[PDB]
Amino acid sequence: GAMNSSNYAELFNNDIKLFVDDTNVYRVTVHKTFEGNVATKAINGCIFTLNPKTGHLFLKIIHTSVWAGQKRLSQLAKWKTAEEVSALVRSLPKEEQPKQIIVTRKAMLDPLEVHMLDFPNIAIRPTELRLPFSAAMSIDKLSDVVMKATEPQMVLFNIYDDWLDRISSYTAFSRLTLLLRALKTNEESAKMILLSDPTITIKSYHLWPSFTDEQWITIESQMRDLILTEYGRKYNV
Amino acid sequence: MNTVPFTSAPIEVTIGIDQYSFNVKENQPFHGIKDIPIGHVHVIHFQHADNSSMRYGYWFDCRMGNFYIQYDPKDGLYKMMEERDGAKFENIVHNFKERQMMVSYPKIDEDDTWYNLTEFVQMDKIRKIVRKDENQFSYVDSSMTTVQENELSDPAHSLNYTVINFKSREAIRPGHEMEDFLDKSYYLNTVMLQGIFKNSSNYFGELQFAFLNAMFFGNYGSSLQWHAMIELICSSATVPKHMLDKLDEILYYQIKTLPEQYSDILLNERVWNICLYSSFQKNSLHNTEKIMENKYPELL
Ligand SMILES: Cn1cc(Br)c(=O)[nH]c1=O
Repeated sequence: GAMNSSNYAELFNNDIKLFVDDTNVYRVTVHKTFEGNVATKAINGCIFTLNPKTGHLFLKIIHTSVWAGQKRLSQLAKWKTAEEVSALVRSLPKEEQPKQIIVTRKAMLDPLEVHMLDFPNIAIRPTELRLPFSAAMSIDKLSDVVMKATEPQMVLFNIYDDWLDRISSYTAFSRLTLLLRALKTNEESAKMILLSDPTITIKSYHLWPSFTDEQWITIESQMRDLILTEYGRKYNV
Repeated sequence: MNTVPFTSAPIEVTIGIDQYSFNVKENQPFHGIKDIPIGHVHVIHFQHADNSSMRYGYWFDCRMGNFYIQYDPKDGLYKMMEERDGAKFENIVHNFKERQMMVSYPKIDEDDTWYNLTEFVQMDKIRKIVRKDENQFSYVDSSMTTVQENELSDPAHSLNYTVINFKSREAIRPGHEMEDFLDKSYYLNTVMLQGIFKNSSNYFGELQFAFLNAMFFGNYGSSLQWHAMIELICSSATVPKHMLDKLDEILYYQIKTLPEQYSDILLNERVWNICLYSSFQKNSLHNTEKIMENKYPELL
């Protein structure tokens, strides 16, 4: 059924699974019109589809052209997400197709289920975790490829960079969610933390800085302090 | 006006005949029901005084034969069975009518309730939902499961209703996923009406029969089937104008006739609020919506 803290280690067993997050698929800026009314202008979006075991990210860029002439965009976006995930599964060889797909928002369940009727043996599951994948557009290189796209485009990343050479998937996911949780609660500080020491660079083929094990512990600690703080600043405690 | 003669009433039982019912005491001198209006299907049903578990009963049309009820003390129920010798169904009945040991199907002449509940119900279609072909009549009880329920165990004792499933390939055209799931007109009109049921009368007939099985036997899978068939129409943006009007009438008499105390189990909150307030047809069920609001505003 649903995914939560109890069955948390299932993510890192050897059944292929993908998380799908749709929070950045349909993105708008809201503005005033000359007549003083309010209008939206859409900006490019993305589907965040992640294998938590391998780190492979399947970043489907949603170009604003997909919305032209369409009504009820927030609802269409869930169905467009489902179509794109279904197309992605169909393009994978059978031994790469997921056995489960976990949607981060329950509203995706029916759209994906209907788009995946051809795959009765793929379980579509919700989760009770409050996962921070919406902050993915706070990773500069991801935001960059999304804003620059001029057509629909699928871009593949390893969101773990090379971490799996030194740590387990479980620990890799934990770091990732800690970084994203920090970026989500206070983007400015989270980013100040990640780039303070200009001698730690981001490799051209990576998303995050090249920290040593010891430098990651410090970083990780700094992110937890930020997250606790912002929880204080926000509740006064 | 036709007759269903009972051999005898050896056990205390509440007998129903369509929407009527009456108590028969253990070994009361009861020998059947007379004045049954020809031209309709009928249902005769039973709830034992000793075991309110298992309401059961028989769908029949009097024109299809002479039928009578005799208690079987081995199997422990009142069985319907056909009398082929017609000079027996007359002689036996006349003797029991002469001795006035038969209750009178008590139709009020202003009353069209049964006709309105059974308008599209036809025995030939009942006998394909209830598979047992050596009998001109059809047995149903509280516990019988539906073909679709068994998918999600004995097939011979199943209600073979038409399987409806909104998240199925039958219901969803490749490439119209969103269109067809939010507007089921395709599924209703092409797949079900034109394809499976052939016309709206067969559709309405199954709908009506499922409701009556839900109401008279508390058959849970029938109630699912009745709500599913309602929900498919309500969730279709495009429905023939005549189906909508007739649907509003069908539902009105079903809701009118329902026991006011059985609403909690037989009425599915989600389907009704959707049909009446959210669906495409929110504005098309005036009579049904008025009786629902004035009789069960709690549900909504
Ligand atoms: C015992 N019995 C009773 C009826 Br009524 C009938 O018609 N046939 C029969 O054999």
